[PDB]
Amino acid sequence: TSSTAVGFDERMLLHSEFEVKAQPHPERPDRLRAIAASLATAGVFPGRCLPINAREITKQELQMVHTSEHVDAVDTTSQLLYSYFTSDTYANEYSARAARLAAGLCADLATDIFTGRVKNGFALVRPPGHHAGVRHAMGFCLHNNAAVAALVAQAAGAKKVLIVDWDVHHGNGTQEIFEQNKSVLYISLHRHEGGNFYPGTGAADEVGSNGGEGYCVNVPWSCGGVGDKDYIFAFQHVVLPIASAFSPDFVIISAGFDAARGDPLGCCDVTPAGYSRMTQMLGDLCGGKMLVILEGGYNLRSISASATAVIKVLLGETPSVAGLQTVLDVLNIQLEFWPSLAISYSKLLSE
Amino acid sequence: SSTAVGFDERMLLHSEFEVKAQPHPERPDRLRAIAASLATAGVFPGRCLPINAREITKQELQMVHTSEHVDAVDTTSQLLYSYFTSDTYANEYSARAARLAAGLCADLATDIFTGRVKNGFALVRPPGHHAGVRHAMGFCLHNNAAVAALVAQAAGAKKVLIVDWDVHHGNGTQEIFEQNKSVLYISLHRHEGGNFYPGTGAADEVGSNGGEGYCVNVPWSCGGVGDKDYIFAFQHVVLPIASAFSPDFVIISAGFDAARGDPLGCCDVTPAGYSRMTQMLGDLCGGKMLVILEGGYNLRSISASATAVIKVLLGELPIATTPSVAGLQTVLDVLNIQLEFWPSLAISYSKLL
Amino acid sequence: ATSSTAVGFDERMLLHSEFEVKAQPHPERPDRLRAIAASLATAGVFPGRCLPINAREITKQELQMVHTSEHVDAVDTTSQLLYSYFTSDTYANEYSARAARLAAGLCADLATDIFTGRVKNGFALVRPPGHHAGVRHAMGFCLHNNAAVAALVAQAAGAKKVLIVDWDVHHGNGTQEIFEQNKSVLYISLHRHEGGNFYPGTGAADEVGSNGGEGYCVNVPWSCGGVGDKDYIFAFQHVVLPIASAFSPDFVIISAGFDAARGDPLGCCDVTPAGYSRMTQMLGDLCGGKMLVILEGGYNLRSISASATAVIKVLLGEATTPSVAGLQTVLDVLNIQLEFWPSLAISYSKLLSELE
Amino acid sequence: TAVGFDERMLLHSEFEVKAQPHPERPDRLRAIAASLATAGVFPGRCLPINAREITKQELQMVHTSEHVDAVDTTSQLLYSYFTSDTYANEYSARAARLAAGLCADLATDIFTGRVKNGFALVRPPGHHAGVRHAMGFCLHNNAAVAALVAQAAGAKKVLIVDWDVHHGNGTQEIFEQNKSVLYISLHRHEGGNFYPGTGAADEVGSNGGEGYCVNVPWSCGGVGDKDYIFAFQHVVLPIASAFSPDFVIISAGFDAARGDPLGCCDVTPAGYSRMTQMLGDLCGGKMLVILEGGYNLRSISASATAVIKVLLGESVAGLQTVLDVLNIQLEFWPSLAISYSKLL
Ligand SMILES: [K+]
Ligand SMILES: [K+]
Ligand SMILES: [K+]
Ligand SMILES: [K+]
Ligand SMILES: [Zn+2]
Ligand SMILES: [Zn+2]
Ligand SMILES: [Zn+2]
Ligand SMILES: [Zn+2]
Repeated sequence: TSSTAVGFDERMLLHSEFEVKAQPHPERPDRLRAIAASLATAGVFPGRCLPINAREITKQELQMVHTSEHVDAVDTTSQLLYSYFTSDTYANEYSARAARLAAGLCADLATDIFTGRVKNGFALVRPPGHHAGVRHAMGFCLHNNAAVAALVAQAAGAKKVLIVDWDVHHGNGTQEIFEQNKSVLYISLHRHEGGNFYPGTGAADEVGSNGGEGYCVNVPWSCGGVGDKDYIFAFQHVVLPIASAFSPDFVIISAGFDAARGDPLGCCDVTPAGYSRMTQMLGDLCGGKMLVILEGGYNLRSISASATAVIKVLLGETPSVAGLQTVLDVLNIQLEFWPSLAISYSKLLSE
Repeated sequence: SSTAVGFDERMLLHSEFEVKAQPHPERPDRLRAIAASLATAGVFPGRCLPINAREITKQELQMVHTSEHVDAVDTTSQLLYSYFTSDTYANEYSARAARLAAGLCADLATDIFTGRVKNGFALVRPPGHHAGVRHAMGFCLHNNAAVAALVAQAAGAKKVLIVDWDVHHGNGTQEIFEQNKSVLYISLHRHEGGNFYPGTGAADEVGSNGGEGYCVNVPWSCGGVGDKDYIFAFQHVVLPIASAFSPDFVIISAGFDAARGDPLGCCDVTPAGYSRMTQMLGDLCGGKMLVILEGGYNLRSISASATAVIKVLLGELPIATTPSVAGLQTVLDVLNIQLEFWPSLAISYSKLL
Repeated sequence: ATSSTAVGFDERMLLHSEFEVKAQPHPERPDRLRAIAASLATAGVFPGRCLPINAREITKQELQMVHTSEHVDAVDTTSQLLYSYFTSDTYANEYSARAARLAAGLCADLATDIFTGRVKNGFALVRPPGHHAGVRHAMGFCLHNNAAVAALVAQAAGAKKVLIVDWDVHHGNGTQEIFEQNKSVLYISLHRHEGGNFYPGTGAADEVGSNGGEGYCVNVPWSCGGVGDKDYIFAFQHVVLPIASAFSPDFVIISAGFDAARGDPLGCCDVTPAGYSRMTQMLGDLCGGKMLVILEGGYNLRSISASATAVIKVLLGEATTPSVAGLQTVLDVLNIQLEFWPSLAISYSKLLSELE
Repeated sequence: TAVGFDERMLLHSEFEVKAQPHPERPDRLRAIAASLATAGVFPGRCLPINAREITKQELQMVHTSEHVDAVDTTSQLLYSYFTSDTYANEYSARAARLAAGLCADLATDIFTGRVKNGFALVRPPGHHAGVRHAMGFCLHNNAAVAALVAQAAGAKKVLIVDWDVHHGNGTQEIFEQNKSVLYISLHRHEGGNFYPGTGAADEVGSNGGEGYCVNVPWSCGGVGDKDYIFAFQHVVLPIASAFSPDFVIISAGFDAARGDPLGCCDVTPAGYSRMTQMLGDLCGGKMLVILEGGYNLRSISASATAVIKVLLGESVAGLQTVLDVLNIQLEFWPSLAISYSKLL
């Protein structure tokens, strides 16, 4: 009831690119191995954290998010030697089961957390999810785990779900899924560089559409490598004020760790202290009840320390000019939708 | 009365996407080169009827393949690229290309058998004869020849002949018809005791249960086989057994990779050899036959060989009369095995000069 | 013998071959050495205008200057299997480990004898090739990185600055990986690239090295196929030789693939023996003709025999306008490498002085 | 009754689909686990053991270090072949380590009385792997590893009964000189032309262990239930009774079954089940049964289930073969005259 659960299963290590290559793919089984070994050594998991049984998600639960076409396509890759949905998104014959285990782990953690069987949880899962849209696998992602968790939670009775995506890349897949949706609030912080950073989506004025306006909040950095001070600042002035006004029943963190110091893809500078602080800050919205789902993150040392710092928080254990400009531009846009941001607006204006 | 040619430019879209050190030999230029050479010869378009190209249906493919196999192939249209085996690729256009290739074969068989046209040539890719009941392999997605055979039977053909002169044994075709006697499968191919791809099709792989003797494998033991050995095997094995079978419908799996200059087959069949082989089979069903493209990887060789074959389908120095020692021994080994199922060969087999 | 050319060769390198029956033969095959050796014998070049050198298997200690212990153990273990695959295109049979070790051994001993002056220069007639093998992995038909081994062996024998020029039509992703952070080794590679749609996909013009290695990997990537002599000569005049002259190496290695040759089925380019001759002679300027030439790729038997004989004649002492695509490649490389080789400003001005 | 199983042994397979697909394939374990599931056990009546990877120290009681190192370096390759017909992929080394670890942990538990008996439902098979060679689809010799692990737990005398349709040339080679292990093999032999062409009738042990390898080489194909039970009551059980073993291992292949495409013999689940009951007389039904070959999916599911039930509760050409064995073996087994007399 007050415990932290970790969702993990070794069959997700079977998803990998087919052979060794001149340029090996950064999304690789060692990511989970390195985190799992560092949680073992710390006594965090196994140990202080509870395991949950790993279940393959059902097609019916996936179709709350994805078309039946996309689910069948992913499943059928199990009969091919290897395949690519896009140039950067691979599958082997074991990838469909891995993806069903990642989504099933997220689904069950989301149910367990929201209905109060456990306090909070970390889905230590592969492949990542937040670039998978309604009908397209891309950006290393096969099914959108975070969006599945949100809809499993809603189905269990959550009216308002918040997703915070601190992966260094914009969650184009998640935003597409909840574009016209206002029972889910999507907040993403990500490198953008005027749209030159992959995937080039998620400009600050991409606020949702057609009745969902205001419920997609993009905080897009104009450069790297952004450090802790800019994330905490954006959390104090954008994330927390909007999240508090929205008042969610359920909180999902899309925790990519590719914004960490040392990541070869993100080239940003967030420390474990930064991830720790952001986790604590989000805890005060739902009294420490939250589902943390692994997305990106590619330096084994960096993601091991950052994931350990985050799970320890689950257990209860002055910005740059670029950062100011991003927050300023976000509040200019979101003020029309979140009037309570005026208070934060006047505090920002005082530098 | 006329000759039909089945063709569609959308089969040109199937190609190997992944960057590989060695370029794949099964490539769109194969069809381009043949189409271009037929156009300048004035044969197609021009003298042949260009039938309408239709995608085959799953239900038609399933009288040969499993439902799982058909869904696997169809799903690759949703992937940038994929592999069924390490040498058998697909890109997002491959499923349509394979449906068109099988669909052209299906409709040519129907039109040829029912008399709408006299004969036809399926200018198609990917090839077909390596795909089995369950699996795509050896560059092949669906088995076009097997599909045309079963479509012909559904239209009333009671006895179908498939003669496969691709340099490789059609393991897929034999696996489909291994236990059938309503289809006679005759394959000539380099074999070298199993050391030539794909390693199947020894002289004694004859069929099973209902089907002993309805798979006839003519396996060469070496690799420079020329026209004289092919004509000799045709005179003494193929035509005698096919005539005893007496088919209602004739299919040629016409690979041209035993042709002089082919880099994979390294044999020495010339356009005169392919021409003469087509004429000989033409005397079985009054010139009515479906010729289906399988392999063949040298652009000049397949162009010259496909034109010669099609000119024979249109009504049009000798090949030597003595076979090589290796060719003669191959024919002896085949007759020794097949005489038990085709007693009519005792006539032939007193070839003992 | 100190003014002689040596040729390293051993018939046990011919036993490495593909055992599995495939529809398509593997282009990396024993006939490659056989054709070159027969052609050198016919031309009176070897034997015996050239000296042989005793073949010796490289040691694990020497290979570990470049490769991990586990990669060396992995390659060696293939000698206990009927056949094996490191990747789908990189095979082994029970003789491969010894063959790879002989190839590196010959390169190591040639590099030692050349740099210390026992012989003037040399040609390593070896297989399997090397420049796709990384610190950790065999791939691209290569088991160990022969050229990287020669470079570190020459460094252990006193060479401070080593130049590797790689004119194989493929980019040497493995050599670049090994020396990515190194500046005591300058790696220059010309290769077809086409924006990454050519194997192995690596080696864009802006991949210049990292950490203190910045500027010490120089990639000349062709945007198209069919590249001929005039583009290679043009890129040597304005990119290769200027940078190599500024670096000023104590030891020169040529990763000599001949798969850019006219007739090669894997490169589909058009370099002639005359182009390989001229590129060898130009590189002779840097070093009084003291260089080690190491066979990498090259798959058409007639083309590799002609080109290898022509190159070895130059070791023995024996069109000026680029394509449009060739000019563009050289311009993009100059624009990148100016940050690290400011003396390319001189070559830039000379280049502009000719049109069009 | 325990059952050793782990789904990571399903990862061992050939690299890609081929014209001639390999008969030793993960489906073999999938068919048995299914037929067991429907009649639950399994799972149900039988205990499940935790799967441990055998260690090198245990494997080296049986195999050379040369062999053990070759097998697990294949996890660093895309795919490999030890011989024409013995493949490995990236996962083969772990699968073979799990199969041996399962057999070893059953052998310790069954002998030390922690359970009456057990079935090791394992892939790849073992009985053709010798001291130095992976061959005949086999990477590590599971039966041999179980016998030596049993002895290390104080079992002084171990019997291995091998009714796979092929001779266990690997097992015999490991134990050719040992008399502490009794190896009895029933196999098709046809004068040395049935794979692997070893295991003639006159091929008893050597030299310290002559008479401790007992080969029953069938004349022909189509061997049926009658011949096998005939040889069990005139050869196996007599020689086994004189031996008096502490631990009994069955190398249970099922490629002598009705419909198998490699054996082409006619044994039925009746024969397998009664063969199992007969050996249960010794040691009171305390056996470790280890899956070897058997390639027709429904036959091996039938026969394996027949066998596991028993552990819970529940002629002319074959004639000469038996007397051929008795002529040879009675010199090393005097008690055989009692069974020889019955012929008659
Ligand atoms: K994000
Ligand atoms: K054929
Ligand atoms: K190069
Ligand atoms: K046996
Ligand atoms: Zn990311
Ligand atoms: Zn072919
Ligand atoms: Zn090359
Ligand atoms: Zn067996």
